[PDB]
Amino acid sequence: SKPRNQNQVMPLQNVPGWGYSLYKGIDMSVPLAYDPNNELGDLRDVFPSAVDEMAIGYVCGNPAIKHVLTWSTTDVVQNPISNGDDWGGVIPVGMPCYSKTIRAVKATSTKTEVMDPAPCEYVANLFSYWRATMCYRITVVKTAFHTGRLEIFFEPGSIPTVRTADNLGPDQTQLNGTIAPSDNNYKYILDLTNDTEVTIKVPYVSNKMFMKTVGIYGAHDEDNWNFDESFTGFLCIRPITKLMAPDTVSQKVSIVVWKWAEDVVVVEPKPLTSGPTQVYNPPAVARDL
Amino acid sequence: SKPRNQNQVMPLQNVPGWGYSLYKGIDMSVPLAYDPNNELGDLRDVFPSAVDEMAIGYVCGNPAIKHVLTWSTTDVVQNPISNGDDWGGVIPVGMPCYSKTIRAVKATSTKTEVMDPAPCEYVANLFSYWRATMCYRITVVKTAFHTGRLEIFFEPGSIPTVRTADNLGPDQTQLNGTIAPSDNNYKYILDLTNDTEVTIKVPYVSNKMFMKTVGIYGAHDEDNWNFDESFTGFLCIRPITKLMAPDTVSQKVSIVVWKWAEDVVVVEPKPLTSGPTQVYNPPAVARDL
Amino acid sequence: INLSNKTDENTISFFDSGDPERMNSEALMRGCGEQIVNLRPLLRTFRTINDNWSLAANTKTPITDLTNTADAEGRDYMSYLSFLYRFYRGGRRYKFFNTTPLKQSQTCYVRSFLIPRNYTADEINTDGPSHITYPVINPVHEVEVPFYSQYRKIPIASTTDKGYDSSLMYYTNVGTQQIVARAGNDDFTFGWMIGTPQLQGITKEVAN
Amino acid sequence: HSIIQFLQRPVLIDNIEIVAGTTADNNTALSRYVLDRTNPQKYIKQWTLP
Amino acid sequence: PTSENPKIGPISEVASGVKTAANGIERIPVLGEIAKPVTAAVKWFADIVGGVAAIFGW
Amino acid sequence: PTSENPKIGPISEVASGVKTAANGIERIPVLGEIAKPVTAAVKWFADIVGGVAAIFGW
Amino acid sequence: PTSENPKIGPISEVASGVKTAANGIERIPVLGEIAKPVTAAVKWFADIVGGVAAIFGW
Repeated sequence: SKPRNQNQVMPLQNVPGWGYSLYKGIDMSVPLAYDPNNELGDLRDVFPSAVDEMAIGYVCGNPAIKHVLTWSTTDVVQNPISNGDDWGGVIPVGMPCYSKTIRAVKATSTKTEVMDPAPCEYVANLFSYWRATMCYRITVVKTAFHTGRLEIFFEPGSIPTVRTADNLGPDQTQLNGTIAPSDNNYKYILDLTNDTEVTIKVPYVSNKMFMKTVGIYGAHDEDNWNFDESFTGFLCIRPITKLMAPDTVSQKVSIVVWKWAEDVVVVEPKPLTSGPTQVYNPPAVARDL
Repeated sequence: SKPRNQNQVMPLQNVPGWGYSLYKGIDMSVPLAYDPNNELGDLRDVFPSAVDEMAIGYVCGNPAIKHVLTWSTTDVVQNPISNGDDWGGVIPVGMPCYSKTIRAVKATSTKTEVMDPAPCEYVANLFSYWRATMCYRITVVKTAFHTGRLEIFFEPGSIPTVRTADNLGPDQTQLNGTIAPSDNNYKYILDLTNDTEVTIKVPYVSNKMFMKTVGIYGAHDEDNWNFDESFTGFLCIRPITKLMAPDTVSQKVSIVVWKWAEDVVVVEPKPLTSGPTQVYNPPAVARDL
Repeated sequence: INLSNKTDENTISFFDSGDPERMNSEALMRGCGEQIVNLRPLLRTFRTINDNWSLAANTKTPITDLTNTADAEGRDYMSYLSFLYRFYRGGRRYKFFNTTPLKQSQTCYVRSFLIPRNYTADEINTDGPSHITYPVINPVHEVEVPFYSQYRKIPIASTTDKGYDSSLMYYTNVGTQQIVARAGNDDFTFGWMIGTPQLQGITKEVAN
Repeated sequence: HSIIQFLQRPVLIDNIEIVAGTTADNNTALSRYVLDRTNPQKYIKQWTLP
Repeated sequence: PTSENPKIGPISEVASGVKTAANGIERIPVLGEIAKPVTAAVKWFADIVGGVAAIFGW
Repeated sequence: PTSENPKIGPISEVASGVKTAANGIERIPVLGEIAKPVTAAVKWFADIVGGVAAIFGW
Repeated sequence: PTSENPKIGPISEVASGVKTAANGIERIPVLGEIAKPVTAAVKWFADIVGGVAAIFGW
C-alpha cells in the first residue's frame, strides 16, 4: 500500500522572478480573485474603435507637424528656407527627435532640455536602435496666385551643424547651391502653380543595420557623435524659383511638414539615454523647476 | 473544487550551476531580452566565407612554416642539416610545440619562455592528450642548376637531446650516418635535379593511444620526460649527395618545411601545463616584463 | 635530363596502417568517452576568467572593466580562440558564483542590467530588462546578453563608433567577491581564421 | 564601359627592386620569434586597403 | 521550428486569424487577434454553461 | 542508443545535413550544420508570420 | 512486474543477450552483457556520424 520512491533527486535553483522582464512566459503572480482562470473577454464594445491602437504601425503611422516654415519673396534660390521655425529647411531623416529647446531657470541657472516628439519619436525613445521608412508630407499654404518651384533633395550622412554648448543646429552657410549642389542627389522638384502637396517616403539606407534612438538627447558641441549616428541623412528644401506673388496676396507662404514612419523595426527594449524616460510636466509658472 | 494533493514528496538537491562546464545541456541563464525564444539566424552573409572556420580539421589543416634550413655545399652527407634555424634537421613529429626561446630580463634575471606555434600546436595546447596524422611539406628554394639527393627518414621514439637548464635541443653528433643509419628506417630519397617538393604524411604510431600535449613547456635537463612522451618520433633530413652548384648560382639553398595535421583527435579539454594558457604580448621594449 | 625547377606534387605515407578513423574511434571508445570535432562547443562551455572579482557597494559596474583584461590574457576559451580570428557575432553568458566572506547586510541582492559596450555607468540609465538574485538562497547569478547590434558582425579591434553592441552592467547593494565564468550563447562564433600569436610558458627568477 | 568595369581595371601601385646582400628590410628574412616590439617582423612593402 | 529544447516555448501558442503584417501601417482588427467571445472558449464560462461539478463546490 | 536513463540526453538532437567527417580536413558548409533561415523554422518569426495571439499581448 | 509505483524502477532496463545463470560457474561473455560497439548505439558516436547540429555548437 505504501511502496518506495523510485524517482531521482531533482537538481534545482532557488531563483524567484525568473524572466520577469520578458513578455512571454508563465507568471507566478497570485491572483486576488475567486477563480484561477479569471480572464476578461475580448475587446468588442469596450473602446470606441475595434482597431488595435497599440501596434507600432498604427502609432508611428499617426503623423504630426514638425516644421512650419515661412517662404518669403526675398528667400534666395538654392538656399534653405530657414525662416519661421528651428532647423530651418533641413529635415533630419529618422524616427528619433532632432529638435529641443532649453528651459533655463535659477546663485545658478538650471537648464533642462525639452523635446517636441511625434508619435514615431515617442516610440523610438523607448528603444536603443531603430530602422524604418520615413515618410514626409510637405504641404504649402498658399493661394491660386502664388507660384514657385521647390526642390526637396536627400543627402545621406552627417549634417552640417553649428554646435552650441546645449544644443545643435544646422549650418545654413554650407547648404547653398554653391557648396551643396543638388545635381547628384535624389530630389523632387515641385511646381506650386496649382498643386500644394507631395508625400515623400525615404527608405532606410545606411552602412548600419540599425541606427540609434538617441538623437538630440544630450547633444551639443562635446556630445555630438550619437546625434549624427541616429539619422540616415537629411532633406533640404530650397527654392528653385523665387516665390512669385502679386501685391494682392501675401508676400509669403507657410510650408507645413508632417512626419510619420512605415515599415518600422525596433531592436532593444532599453533606451540609449543617460537617464530614464521622463515626461516634461510644464510647471505652473516660469520660476518652478 | 479544491481537491487534495496526490503527488509524492520530491527529493531534491540545491545544486546551482550543474554541468556548466559541459557543452551540452539546458542553460539556466536569464536573457536580458524581450523574447525568451531570442535566437539569431544562420550564418548566411555574415562572414566573408560560408566555411566553418571553427572545425579542428580546418584550423589544424592550416599549415605554417616551422623550419627554414640552409643547405650549404659544405654540408656533409648523412649529417643533419643544422644551419639556419633551431632544431636543425630534426623534426619532432607531433601536434605539440618543440621549439621555444628564453627571454631573460632583469638583482635578478627573470626568464620567460616563448613559443612559436602553428595552428595545430595552438589547438593542441588546449588539451591534455592528442592523436593525429602529421603532414609535412618539405620544399627546397633553389634553381634549375642546383642538384642533390635528400634523405628524409622517420625514427620512432625519444630524440637524442642536448639538455640545458632552460631548454632542449637535438644532439647532432648522435644523428650521423655512423651512429644513426637509415637502412632500417622508413624514408624518402628526393632528387633535386628538377623537383623541389615532397609532402610527407606520418600516421600515428606509438605504444600509447594518445600522446601528451605538453611538448617543450617547462622542458629542460630536469623536466624532460613529458617532452619525449609528447611525440611519436622524429624526421631527420640528411644529404645523400652533397649539394651540387656551379659558381654562377648560390652555394646554398633554403629548405622550407610546412606543418599541419590530419585525422585529428583531442581527448581532455584541460591542458597538462603547470600554468594556464597564456598569450605572449611582446612588450614595447626589451626592458619590460 | 631537362633543365627545370618544377613541382611534381609527390606525396608519401610511411606505414601500411589501418584506417585512421577506425583506430581513432577505438581509442576514443577506450580512453576518452567523447569526441571534440569543433571549437564552438568550447564557447558553449563555461570557463573561469577570475576567481576573485571584488565589488564596491551600491556601484553600477560594467563588466568591461574585467573582460578588457580577461580577453588579452588568454586564459579562457573565448579569449584564447579570439587570437585566431578577427570577427565575432552573437551573445554571451556570464555566471557569478558568490565568494563573499562576510555578512554586509540582512539582505544581500545582486542585480544585472544592460549597457552599450565601452560605455560608463554615468552614461546609461538603469531601465530595461534586468535580472536579480539573492546570493544567500541562490549564490549563482546566471545571465545572458543577446546580440543587440547595429552590425551583423563585431570586430576584435578598436572602432570609431561606440555603443554599437550590448554588454552587461552589474550592481550590488554590498561588497561582493565573485568567481566569474563566461561563455557564448547558442549563436556566438568567430570569423576569419588568421595566424597564431606567440605563447607564454613557464617563468623563472634567477639571481644571477 | 560602366563604372564597375572602369574599377575592374588593373592599376600599377608599386614597383620594387630587391638586391641580394643588402641586409635591408626588403631582404631581411622572416624571424622565428618576436620578443619585443623593437624587433618586429620586417616587410618589403605594406598597402593599406582599400 | 528547430529547437534543441523539447519545450520549444514557455507557453502554448494560440492562432489569431490575421491577414496583415503586424508591424505594418494597415489597421488590425483587435477581435481577430484572439477569440474570447461569450462562448465556451472562455474557461469559467464553459465551466458554467457545461455545468461542471466544481462551480457547485464538488 | 542504449541508455538506462529514459532521458537519453539533456536536449533534443537536431539533424544537420552534412556529408563529411566532422573532424576531417575537408571544408564543411556552415549553413548545412543547421537550418535557421528566414522562415517559420525560427520560433519568433513563425510566431509573427503565423499571427499568433501572443505577439499582440494576449 | 507487479508494482504499485507507476515508475517500476529508477532506470530503463537494457537487455543483454545472455543464455546463462548469472550466478553460475559457466563463463559469461562480457560482450553479450551489453551492446556498446563502435556504432550509433553510443550516444556521442551517433551524434557525430549522424551529423547533428550540437557537435558544431548550434
